[PDB]
Amino acid sequence: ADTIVAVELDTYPNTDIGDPSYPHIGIDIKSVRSKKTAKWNMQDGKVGTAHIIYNSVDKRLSAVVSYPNADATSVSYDVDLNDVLPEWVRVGLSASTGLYKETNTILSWSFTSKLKSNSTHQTDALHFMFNQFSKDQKDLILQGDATTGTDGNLELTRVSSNGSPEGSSVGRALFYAPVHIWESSAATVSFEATFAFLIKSPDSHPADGIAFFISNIDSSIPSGSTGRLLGLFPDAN
Amino acid sequence: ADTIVAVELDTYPNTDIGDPSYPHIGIDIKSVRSKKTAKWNMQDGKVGTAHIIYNSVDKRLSAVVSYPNADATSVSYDVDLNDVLPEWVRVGLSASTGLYKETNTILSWSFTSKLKSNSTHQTDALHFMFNQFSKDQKDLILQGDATTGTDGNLELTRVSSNGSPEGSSVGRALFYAPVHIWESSAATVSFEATFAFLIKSPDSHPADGIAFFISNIDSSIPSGSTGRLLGLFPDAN
Amino acid sequence: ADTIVAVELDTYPNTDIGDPSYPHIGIDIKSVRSKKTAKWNMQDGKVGTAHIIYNSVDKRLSAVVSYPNADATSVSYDVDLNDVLPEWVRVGLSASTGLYKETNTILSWSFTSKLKSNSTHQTDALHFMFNQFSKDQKDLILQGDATTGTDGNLELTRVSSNGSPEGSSVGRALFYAPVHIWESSAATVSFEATFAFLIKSPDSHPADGIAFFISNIDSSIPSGSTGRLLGLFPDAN
Amino acid sequence: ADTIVAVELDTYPNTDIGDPSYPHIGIDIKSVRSKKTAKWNMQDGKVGTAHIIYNSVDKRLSAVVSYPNADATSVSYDVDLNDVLPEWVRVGLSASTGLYKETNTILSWSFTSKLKSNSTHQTDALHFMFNQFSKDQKDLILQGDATTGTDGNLELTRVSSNGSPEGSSVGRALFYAPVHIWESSAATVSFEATFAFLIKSPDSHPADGIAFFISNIDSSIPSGSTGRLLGLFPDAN
Ligand SMILES: [Ca+2]
Ligand SMILES: [Ca+2]
Ligand SMILES: [Ca+2]
Ligand SMILES: [Ca+2]
Ligand SMILES: [Mn+2]
Ligand SMILES: [Mn+2]
Ligand SMILES: [Mn+2]
Ligand SMILES: [Mn+2]
Repeated sequence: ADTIVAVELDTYPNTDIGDPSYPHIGIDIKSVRSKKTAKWNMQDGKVGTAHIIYNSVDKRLSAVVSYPNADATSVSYDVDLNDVLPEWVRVGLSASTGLYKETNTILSWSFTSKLKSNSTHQTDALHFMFNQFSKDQKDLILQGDATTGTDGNLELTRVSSNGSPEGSSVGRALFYAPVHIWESSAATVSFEATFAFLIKSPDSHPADGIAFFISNIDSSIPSGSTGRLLGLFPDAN
Repeated sequence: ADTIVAVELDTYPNTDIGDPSYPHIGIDIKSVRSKKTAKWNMQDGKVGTAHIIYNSVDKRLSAVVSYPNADATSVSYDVDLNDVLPEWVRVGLSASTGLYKETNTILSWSFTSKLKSNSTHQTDALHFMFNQFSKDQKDLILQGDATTGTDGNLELTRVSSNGSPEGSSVGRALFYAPVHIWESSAATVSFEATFAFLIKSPDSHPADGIAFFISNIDSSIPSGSTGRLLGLFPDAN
Repeated sequence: ADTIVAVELDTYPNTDIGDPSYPHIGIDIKSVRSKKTAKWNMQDGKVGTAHIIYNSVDKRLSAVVSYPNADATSVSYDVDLNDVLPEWVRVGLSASTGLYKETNTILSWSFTSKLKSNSTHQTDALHFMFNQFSKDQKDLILQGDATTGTDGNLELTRVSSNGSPEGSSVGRALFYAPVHIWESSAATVSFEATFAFLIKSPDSHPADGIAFFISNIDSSIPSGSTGRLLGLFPDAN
Repeated sequence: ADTIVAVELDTYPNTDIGDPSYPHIGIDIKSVRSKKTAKWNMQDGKVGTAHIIYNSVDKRLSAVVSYPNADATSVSYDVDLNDVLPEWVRVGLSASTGLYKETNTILSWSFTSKLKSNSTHQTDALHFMFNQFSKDQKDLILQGDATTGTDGNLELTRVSSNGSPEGSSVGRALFYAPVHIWESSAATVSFEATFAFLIKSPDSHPADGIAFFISNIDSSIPSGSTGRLLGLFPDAN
C-alpha cells in the first residue's frame, strides 16, 4: 500500500498510541510510534527551523529543531533505508488537527540531494529553496487544507481570514518532481532538507504537530489521519 | 499554440530556410531562422560541451560551445524574454534527422536557475546534474526516438544495435518538473544550463543538429520538424 | 599602484567631484566618478540587499539594490574587465565617513564565482555565505574602523557603545583567500555577490555610503579616502 | 605541537608500525596507526575518486574510494571531533615516498563545508572545485615535492621529465584560506571532500600512499615523515 518514512514534530503528547508525555520530535518508520524521540520545548509565536541528514554510507537518520537564543534538540535513528523506501520516491511535508487546533506553517523550504559513486566521478543532483510561496506553485504538490498565497508563506492547515485556525484539517505538500536515492553504481547517496516554521496557537495545548516525509508517487492522504496519526499514517499505529 | 525559444547546434547548413553556408549554432526565437549565428567547426568523434547564460537584469541570451585544445565559438542575442516566454515554463533538449543521419548524444546534463529580489533576501532555486542516464528516468520527459540506458548516457536520436544511427528520427527530452522565471517581487532571474555531447557520424555531411529549449507544459513534438526544422519548430519557418 | 573596480552605494550627493544631486549607486572604474548611476531612494532603519552579476561572455557589470515592498534600482556598465583587473584578485567591501556620520552595516555576505571552458568540462569554483560575524574571522580581512562581533553582524564603520556612530572612520573588509577570474582555457568566467545592509542614521543627511570591490592583493586603504572618495579611491578623482 | 586528523590511502602494507598485510585506506587520528581500516585493491594506471563525510550531529568519519566497473571500499570511525581539532583549521592533502617510489596524483579537488544552527537560519559556507591545476595557484598552499602545471593536474610527489617518479619525496598541499567548523550557536557542522587520483607505478610494489587531512595553520611537514609515516605524522607512531 502507501508507505512513508518521516520526521515528526509532535507538539501534542498522545500517550495512548505510545505517544510520550510531552510535545516532541520523532522518526516514524511506516509507523507513527516513533522509533526514537527527544523532548522538544515548542515556542509559541516564534520562528523555528528543522534540519535532516542521512548518508548512504553512515546510514543514519538525524534531525535537529531550533529557535534563536534557545537550546536545541537532537535525535537520531540508525536505518539503512534501502530496504524501506523505493529507489525512486517523492518528498513532502504535512500536519494534522482534529480535537484541537493550531497553525502549521513553513515560510521556507530548502532541498538538496546528491548521488555519487559510479567511480565515473560525475554525480547527479537536485537542490532548491523556497520562501515566497505564491499562489499556484505548479512545482508544488498540495493536498488537503494546504494553501499557498497569504504572505509568501506556505500554510498547510486550515486557518480563517482574521486568523482563526481550524482544528479538523490536514495539510500535505509534496514536490511535483520525483527524486532518486538509488543507482546501480550507488556507493554514496546524500540528501539534506531544512524548512522554516511559525507555530502560533491560542490554546495553551497546541495541536497537533508538523513533520517531513517521503512516500510513494501515487501517495494519498490518510483517511482518518487527523490529529496524532499525522496525516501520513494510514490509521493503524 | 506551442511556442519555444532555444539555442541550436546546426551542423547542417540549410541555406534554403535562410540557413547559412556552414554548420553553426544559433538562437531561435519562435523561429528556426536564428536571430544570430556563429561559425562552428564541429568535431566528429569528440566530446563537446555547451553553456548558456541569461540575466533578468542584463537581459541577454549568450551561449558557447567547445572542445579541448580547440578554439571556441561565441554568440549572443539581446532579449528581455519576459514578453516571449511564460512566467512558468519547461526545459529540455532535442535534435532531428531526415535526409541524412547522425548521432545526437549528451552524456551529461547540469541545470540551475535562481529567482531573487523580493528584497526579502530569500531566493528560490533549483539545480541538478546528470551523467549516468539509467533506464526509466521518471524525472525525465522523453519523447520520440529519445532513449536512455546504453552506457549511462542519454541518446536522443535513433541508432541501431551495432551503432548504425538512423536518419528519420527526432529526439526530445524535457524535465518532468517545471521551472519559474517570474515572480511579482522579481527584480532578478538567473539560469545556467551546460550539457555534454558526443557527435559521431560516418557520412562526411553529418546531420542534422542538436539544441536546447524551453516551451509550453503541454508541449509536443513538431509533426514535420524533422532535419532542419529541428523538432521544436512547428514547420513554418 | 593600487587599483580597484567596485560598485558604490552613495547616499551622499557630492556634485563637486561630479557626484550627482542625490544619494545613488554607481560603478567606479579606477575612479570614484561612476561611469554610470541610478537614483536610489535610501531607506533609513531598513534592511537592504544588493546583487552583482557579470559574465566573461556578455561582459557586463550589473547591480541591483532593494528593500521589501519597495521598488528597486537598476544600473549596468559594459566592461570586458580582463584589461582592467588582474587574472588573480581579491574581493571585499567598504565605506567611509568624514564630514558627517552614519552606520555602514552588512549582516550577511554571500559569494560565488565560477570558471569554465577548458572544454575539459570540469569547472573550478568557490562560493560562501556569512550572517553570524563572530569576533576574529581569520578568513576575514578587516582593515580600519572595521569591526566584528556585536550581534553576529559585520560593522565596517566606527560606532559607539550606546549606538553613536562616528563620522571620521573608514571600514574595509576583504576575503583572506584570493580569487581567479582568468584561465588560459578561459572561455567563461562568472561571479555573483550579494550582501545585506542596515543603514540607520540620526542626521537627515546620512553619509557617506557603502560599496563592494576587487583590488590588488597588497591592497591598502586610501589615505584621505574619507567620505566621498570612498576609502577605495586613492584621492585624485 | 602540530596535530592532524586525516584519511590515508596506504598502498604499502607496513605491518611494522601496526600496518596491515595489504594496501589499504585508514583514518589516522593524531596517529598513523589508523583507528580503522579496509582492504583496498588499488588500480595501477586507473583514475580513482575518494569521498569523505562527517556531521556535527551524527559525529562519524566516513570515506569511500573507488574506480569504474570496480567494487568499492567502505570504512567509518565514530568521532565527535570537537575535542580533537580546533574551531578554526586548515585543509589539505599529501603523500610520501622513501624506500620505494610512485606517482601521487590528483586531477580534481572539490571542497564544501557548511555551518548551521544559530536558529537564525542563515548558515555560513565555503565550497570549491579544481581540475585544471595551473602554475602558481596562490589560493593553493604547496609544500615539498608538490608541483603544479604539467597537464592541468596537481602532482604532489617528485616525478622526472620523461615520467620517472622519485621515491624520496613528500608532497603536501593545503588551501591558503582557513575553514570554520565551530560556532557558538553551532548545532550542525557539515563538510564533504572529494578529489581524483591517478596512481601509476612501474614497480609491482607501489608506494607509499596518499591521504587527506586537516591541521594547524602554522602546520609544517614532518621531518622524517617519509614513506609510511605519511608526511603528516611527526615520526613517533
Ligand atoms: Ca501526539
Ligand atoms: Ca541546418
Ligand atoms: Ca557622495
Ligand atoms: Ca604503509
Ligand atoms: Mn509523537
Ligand atoms: Mn541554423
Ligand atoms: Mn557617487
Ligand atoms: Mn596504513
